[PDB]
Amino acid sequence: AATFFGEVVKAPCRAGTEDEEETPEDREVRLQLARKREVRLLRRQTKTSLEVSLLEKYPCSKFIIAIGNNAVAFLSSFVMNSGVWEEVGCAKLWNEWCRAFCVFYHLKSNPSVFLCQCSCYVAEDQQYQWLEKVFGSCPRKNMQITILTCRHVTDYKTSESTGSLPSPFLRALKTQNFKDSACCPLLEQPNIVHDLPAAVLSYCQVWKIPAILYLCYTDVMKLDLITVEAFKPILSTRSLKGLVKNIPQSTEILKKLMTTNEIQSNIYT
Amino acid sequence: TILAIAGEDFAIVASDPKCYKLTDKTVIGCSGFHGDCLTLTKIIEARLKMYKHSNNKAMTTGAIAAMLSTILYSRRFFPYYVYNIIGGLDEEGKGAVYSFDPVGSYQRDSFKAGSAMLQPLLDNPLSLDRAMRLVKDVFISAAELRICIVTKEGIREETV
Amino acid sequence: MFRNQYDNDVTVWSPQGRIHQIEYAMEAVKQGSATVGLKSKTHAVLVALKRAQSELAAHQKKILHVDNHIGISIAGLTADARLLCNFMRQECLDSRFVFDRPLPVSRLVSLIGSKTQIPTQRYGRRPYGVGLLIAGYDDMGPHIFQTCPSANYFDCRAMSIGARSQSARTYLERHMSEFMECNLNELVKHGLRALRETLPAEQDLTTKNVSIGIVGKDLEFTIYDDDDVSPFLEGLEER
Amino acid sequence: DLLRKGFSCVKNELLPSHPLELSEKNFQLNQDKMNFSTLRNIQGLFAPLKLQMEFKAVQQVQRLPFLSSSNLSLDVLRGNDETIGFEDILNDPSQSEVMGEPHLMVEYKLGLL
Amino acid sequence: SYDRAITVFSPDGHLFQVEYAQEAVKKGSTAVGVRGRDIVVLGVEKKSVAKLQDERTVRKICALDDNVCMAFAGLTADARIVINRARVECQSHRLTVEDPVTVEYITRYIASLKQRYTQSNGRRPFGISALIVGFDFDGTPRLYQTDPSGTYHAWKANAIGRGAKSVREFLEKNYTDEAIETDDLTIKLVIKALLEVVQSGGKNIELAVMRRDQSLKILNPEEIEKYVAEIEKEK
Amino acid sequence: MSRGSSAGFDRHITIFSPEGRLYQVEYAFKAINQGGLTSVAVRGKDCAVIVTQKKVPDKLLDSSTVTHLFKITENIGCVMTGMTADSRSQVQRARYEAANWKYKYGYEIPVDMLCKRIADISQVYTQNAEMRPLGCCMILIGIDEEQGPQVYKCDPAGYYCGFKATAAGVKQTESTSFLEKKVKKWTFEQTVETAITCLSTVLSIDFKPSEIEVGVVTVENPKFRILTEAEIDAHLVALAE
Amino acid sequence: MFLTRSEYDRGVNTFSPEGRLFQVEYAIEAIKLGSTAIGIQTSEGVCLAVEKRITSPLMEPSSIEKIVEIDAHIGCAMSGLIADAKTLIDKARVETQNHWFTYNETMTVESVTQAVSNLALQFGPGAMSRPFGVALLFGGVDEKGPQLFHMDPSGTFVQCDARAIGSASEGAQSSLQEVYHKSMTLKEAIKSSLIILKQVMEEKLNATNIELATVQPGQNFHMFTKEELEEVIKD
Amino acid sequence: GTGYDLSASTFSPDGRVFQVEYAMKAVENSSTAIGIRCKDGVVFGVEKLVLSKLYEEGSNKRLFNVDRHVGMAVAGLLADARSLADIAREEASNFRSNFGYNIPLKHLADRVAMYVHAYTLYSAVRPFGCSFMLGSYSVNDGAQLYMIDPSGVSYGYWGCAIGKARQAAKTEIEKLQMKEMTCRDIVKEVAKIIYIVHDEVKDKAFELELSWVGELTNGRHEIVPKDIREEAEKYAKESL
Amino acid sequence: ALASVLEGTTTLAFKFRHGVIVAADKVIEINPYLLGTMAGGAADCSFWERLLARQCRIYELRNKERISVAAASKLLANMVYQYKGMGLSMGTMICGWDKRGPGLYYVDSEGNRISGATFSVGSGSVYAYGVMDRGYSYDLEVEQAYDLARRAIYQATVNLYHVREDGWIRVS
Repeated sequence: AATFFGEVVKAPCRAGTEDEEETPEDREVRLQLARKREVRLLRRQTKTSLEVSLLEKYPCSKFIIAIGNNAVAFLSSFVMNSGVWEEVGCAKLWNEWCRAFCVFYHLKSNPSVFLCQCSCYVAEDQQYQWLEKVFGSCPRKNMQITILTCRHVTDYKTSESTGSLPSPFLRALKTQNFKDSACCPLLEQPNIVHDLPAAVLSYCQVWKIPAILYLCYTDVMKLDLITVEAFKPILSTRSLKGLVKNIPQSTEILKKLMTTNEIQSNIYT
Repeated sequence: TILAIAGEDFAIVASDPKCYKLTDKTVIGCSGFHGDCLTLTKIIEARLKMYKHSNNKAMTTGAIAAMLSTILYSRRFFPYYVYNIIGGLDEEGKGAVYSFDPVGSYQRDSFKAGSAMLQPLLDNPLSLDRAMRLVKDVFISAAELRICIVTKEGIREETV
Repeated sequence: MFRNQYDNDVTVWSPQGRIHQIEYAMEAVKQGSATVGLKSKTHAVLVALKRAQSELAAHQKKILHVDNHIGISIAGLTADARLLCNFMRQECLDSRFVFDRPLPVSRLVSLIGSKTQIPTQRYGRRPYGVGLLIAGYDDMGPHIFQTCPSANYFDCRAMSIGARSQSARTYLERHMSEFMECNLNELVKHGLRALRETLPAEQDLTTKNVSIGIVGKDLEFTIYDDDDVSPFLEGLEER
Repeated sequence: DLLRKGFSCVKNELLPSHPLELSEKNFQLNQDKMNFSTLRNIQGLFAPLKLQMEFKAVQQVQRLPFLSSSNLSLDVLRGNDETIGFEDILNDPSQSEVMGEPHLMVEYKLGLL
Repeated sequence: SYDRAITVFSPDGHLFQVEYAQEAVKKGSTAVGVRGRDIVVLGVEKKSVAKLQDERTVRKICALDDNVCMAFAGLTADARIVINRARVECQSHRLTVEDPVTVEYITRYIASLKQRYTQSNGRRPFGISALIVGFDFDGTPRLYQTDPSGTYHAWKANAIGRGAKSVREFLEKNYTDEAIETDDLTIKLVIKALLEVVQSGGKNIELAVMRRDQSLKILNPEEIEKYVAEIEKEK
Repeated sequence: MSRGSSAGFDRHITIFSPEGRLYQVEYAFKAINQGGLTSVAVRGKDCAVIVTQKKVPDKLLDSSTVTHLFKITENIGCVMTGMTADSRSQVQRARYEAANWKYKYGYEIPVDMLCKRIADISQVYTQNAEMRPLGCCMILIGIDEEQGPQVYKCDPAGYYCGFKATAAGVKQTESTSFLEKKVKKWTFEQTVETAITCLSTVLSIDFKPSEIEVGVVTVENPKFRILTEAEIDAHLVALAE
Repeated sequence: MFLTRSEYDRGVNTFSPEGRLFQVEYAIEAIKLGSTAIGIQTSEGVCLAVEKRITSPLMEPSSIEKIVEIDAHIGCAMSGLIADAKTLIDKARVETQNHWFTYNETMTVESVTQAVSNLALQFGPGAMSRPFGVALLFGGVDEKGPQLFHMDPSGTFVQCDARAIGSASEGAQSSLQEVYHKSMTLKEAIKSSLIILKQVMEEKLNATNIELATVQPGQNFHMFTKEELEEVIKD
Repeated sequence: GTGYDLSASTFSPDGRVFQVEYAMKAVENSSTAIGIRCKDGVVFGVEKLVLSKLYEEGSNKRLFNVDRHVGMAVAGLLADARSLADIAREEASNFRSNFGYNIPLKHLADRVAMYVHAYTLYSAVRPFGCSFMLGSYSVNDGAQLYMIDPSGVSYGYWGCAIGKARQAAKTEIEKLQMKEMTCRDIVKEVAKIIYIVHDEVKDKAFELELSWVGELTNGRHEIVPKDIREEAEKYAKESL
Repeated sequence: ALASVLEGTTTLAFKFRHGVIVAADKVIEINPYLLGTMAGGAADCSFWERLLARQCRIYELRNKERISVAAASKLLANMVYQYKGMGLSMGTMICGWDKRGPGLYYVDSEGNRISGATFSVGSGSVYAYGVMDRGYSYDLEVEQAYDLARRAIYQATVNLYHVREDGWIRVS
């Protein structure tokens, strides 16, 4: 961080105490910036917006959340291939890293089953606004929450080198009220998870709601077949039992999706 | 002595001096000081390899002639002592022969030589057999041994 | 949690006695497609797996050309690969021009290692982020080498690098016994069979994402693409 | 170009006017080369490397090139702090009769021109 | 927190020090230029009077050659370097070519010089913006403008400095072919555009003019007052 | 360098403390004691003597390769205290400077001139932001043509002076007090005995012939010479009896 | 088990714990602030289309050159910062003239793209310390058929058949994949490109806010005029 | 020493440079190499861990040759060791060119040690992370062995051992009669020591690599013949 | 790593209201709009006119406008003047029609650069210059000018070109 010869530089701080502590124009610019980064819940199908929190206007018995492109692809291929689902609303965000973008559906046969698909990035100052908009302040007593997320294998902590692990693999973390069991070993001791899934799990734990979070550790973070297929053991759990009916159709849809992914960059060859 | 004759479908280059092959459709003939000739041939080979790597394509005859002219004129105040003749199949079936000077000015022609007037043999067209016979017979008629015919098939190694 | 101060520079030693930037650079080789190389008593071949961003694009070049008897395959960054290829071409051309004798592969690899070691010790630079497989033929017979971002080279005999190369490496280790007494057709067949292990068990090794480079005693370096790889592929069995 | 430079003859730049011109213009470089060669042949590679590193580090803290500098540490390291030559008393560079624009000389020092 | 280095990109792809230089330009003094049929007009608004000052030593309109002139707005010290560099370059090109310089050529040179100083962390950009008008060798009027980033464009009329949005809106509303026909009409248009933002005119306006093959001319307070009174008479 | 400078009143060599103290120089001074040995130099009427400790703790080492007495020139001897690599590098630099002075002026460099040149070189390291001071101190002895024996010393701060009897290492203060007590109240045999007795009294060791090494210069023989085991043992026996 | 802060994207020579030089990715992201450019090559010529996005009616339209002339048979496109593309186009033109002077031959499109890319891959005297924030799109005819290429801030080029660079790259590429055919003529390509442009742009597509150019195998580079744009849009 | 260990030109409050200490700690991340000097020669021995069966027999060699009379064994970072070997070759070749005869080992050790130490002074470079040994034999000088440290200090040794487990290796080396044995027994003793010090749980498998220079080789560095190596391995395994 | 840290020919030409006409008994085609004449060393003429042609092409590409005859002649004179006294030998006439009417210039190796209306160099060119001066005018006929050039060549004793507002053509 030295520009010329002999400049005095200070080492960075890992605790984030470098902001120190320290006019109406300042208030105006702060308010403008705050309004530029405000989470808003809208009903995409006509209308303009919404008034009351999403779960405070409907009854719920199961909630499934997907974060990342791989989990969204998994649920699209394996769960949404059958039945009819009606979109309820979408979320509008703005970060330095963003801009299915946080779109909510529910089963028509069972109006008490909800599914979410967030493929965007939510900054650390928009987690609690997202929680307030989606859940609210009067949580229901009887709910089930399943969360899916993908993380890079270099974030794992092991006695051996991280390149020796047989990736991909699954890990779990569940609330004390989760009377069921998991299909994968629980996360080890010196490992932590942050961001949106951590926020949802913390909310569920604090307000005494059963919940479970699944993590997939992969060496490739793009749309790859192996990463999506690594989620298969979840299909045998009681959480997703009456939602999966046809496997070969899901495999064919997955093949088509893997054919039509996206355009790529030209950095790595 | 260096003698080069063009043709309707092939280029005839002969010598008794040395003749070198640059590609499948070009033959270079040099004379004069040996060290300068060797250095010029090495430079030509190196730049030919560089162009082949850069453009992923072999050099044609006209491009070789232009590059050689630029190389020759690069050192004008300390000129070389060489005489170069380029002959080969240029683009699409026409024999092309190029003449040079020690300073680096070139022009295209049909008959060029390097041993005085070399029996020009007015009039005579000039098929491969007749041209080869005339080229062989000029030296023995003068009475004062290698032929490298270039064609679409390839380059031969005729000897006398 | 204590790594924050000791991993922003390549001229800083960690309290455990490690340099983390070298390992981070080594992590970049696994960002590219898998490539496979193997040799026999007479020939050395290189097999790569091309990858296109989408349907309306042409697959990028993974096998380059250095000299009449040396060819390489790349995996990792692209600018570093181009710079290294330029250096190798310049060295080979200079040696040929001066000594009128081809530059030996061992000397080339030693020069590459010596050049690559430098930016891992001084300030203002970063390690190269590309791994190479070099195949050549000289007076000592066929050769095959590997290059690491940590300025290390190994004189292997059958190696594969890139993303998800463990299966190919296992297959090569299993079948390395019967490689010396083979000719070109079954050598290329073994290479393709080893490379096929990388793909998931739903795809196929079609004639649109395969590049082959072959060098030998009387045969110069040659690259086959598109319809040129058809004669090398009909004999393969099913999965 | 053609106004920032002029009155230059190519044929009058290849041939030096006096036998002593080049030797006087490049005395320090030749002296350093001789000293470094002798030191490297006697002791090893490390001594010239250390000397060059010290010279480079010292020479990097000076005034901008449109103002005269003193060069004290460099003279201490070289040993010219107790010797006076003809370069010190003749044609004093602190009272030069010509000088260019500041920004242009600073840019030329960096090599952007 | 990505705005403390010149050559550092933002996560959304922004270079912020150049934008801060543009912000520094934004707080200068208004300068307006209009390109006419057979004339070009420039004009700036004066700051605090400072009655005990010599007005000759402070001017914001300069002549680069016999057919090019320039106005600026931003930092005062930085413009004095670019002006001298352009003045030297004009004569250098005259030696090189024997033809008088082109407005586009001199604008491109100035833009390149400005761009050179936004490529390293050891130097800071020039916080000025320029308006260049002149006549080509074919007798065609021109008008250009540069930015601290190093980009230039060709305009019919525009304005820079503080309070430029209202001036540009007025110019857009009131610029046409019926008010450009005569030199007097063009000068009245420029004066009105300047009056749209300045206080009581006639004492806070500096205006210049250049016709074809006539060199730069600086209008005097008597003529400025005459034009202002003529405008005032027109309801 | 592009590494910048650390922030703090210590932690950099070109930063002044609120009352003008350079702390990196004092830390370099503290670095001398890292070796753990002590050196003593005493100047006699017509001779100079250098005595230093020797410590080999490993039976797998070669005792002939462990030494701290160097020979800068045929008439100049040195003893180094501090880091071993730094001491050897500074010895090489001193040899180069002596050769350069000989070439430039035509006669052998004097001890004071050599010490002054070394100190002048060392002073530059404390003003720039690139180099760091060496953690060692050098003691030089020699015979002058017209002045006699001479003892000098240099320190990492760039300060040099001439003494009558000095010491360096870890017991410098006690050795200095003993030397003042002795001087306030000398042939060749008395100087060696005085130095050995000073070291033995300060360290409370009762040395054996294989734990010390001695180098002397005299007017009759002005060449630096390292004493041998037999001579050291003879001196120790004479001192004991 | 604590959570802390780590930074890996404030320097060009810093590797993230998974490779991933982030400054290059940020430079690539900086392309999205430009204007959409569409280029597709066919059996009888290559087409290039790009929007202008004029900021004010007072600006002269014939000054925002989003399509330039590298040589008599090679085009180019624009996306990102304007100042950098100028110093890349200058290199392209100088190289393509030097090749002719040396060999009496026309440079290959691939060769000129490689020569251009050899300059933008080196960073970190006159070389910059940051990646170029621009993406180019070459095209033209040669001894082979029509050819189309691409280039991004990382400095590496790839041959292609249908590209879309700018703000609406994703949607434009999706539409191009849906519509493109192996062998069409220079009317369906034009119609599809104009339709996609009119869809992606928020404003109405008139005859002045866009720009078009073609390179047929027989003729040299030719740029459509206002009447040609009007008659194409009307159809 | 936190706060004073980010550069090689910074002193701790107690007067010590910590980057050098980290560099010397980095050498215990590799395997163990030992060297024993005997009555009429010097014998080397290293423990090499096999990474895979694909590498050719003779890859990642850790026993180099400087010239026809000097051996070398390394430990630590491999690239730094290769660079130092190249520097040593250059120094020896230059000395031979100038003076016309073989370079003594002490001067070569001094030159290489000073070159290594030169990287300890500046903040623009990084200290080396490898330590090595040298050995030779002459009729009028006998056996000679030396050590080099990442800090830049050199010494002469009778028996030396560097790497992960230098302490135990030295412990078993000290109970030997170096001065009254030939190479024939020293090779077996070295093999036994290497087999004793090796740990089986952490490292999967390893292959030996032995060499000597001495009188019976006419002062030339060479690889042990295969039969002698096999019998030494058998002796070590039987004794273990 | 540490070491890396440190570092027999007759020609004539004339112009009038309807362009420029050049005649000879070689002539280099610099550009579709600029035409040149060779006199002296062949290699020097070829190389230097090729360099001028490429530089004019670069200028036209940069400025999106054709160069002027005066600028091209001045550029060629400046480029030649640098290597003065080195043995270069050339005499050239630059003819073209850009703006303000046609222009004709002469430039040689020494450094001369003269703008005139009639030019003729080489061997017995004095008779040609005399006859053309006798038959010179400003308002004439194209066929009359061709006949005058032919008569001048015949008296001096064929290559003939004409430069118009949109390029040059060869008639014989």
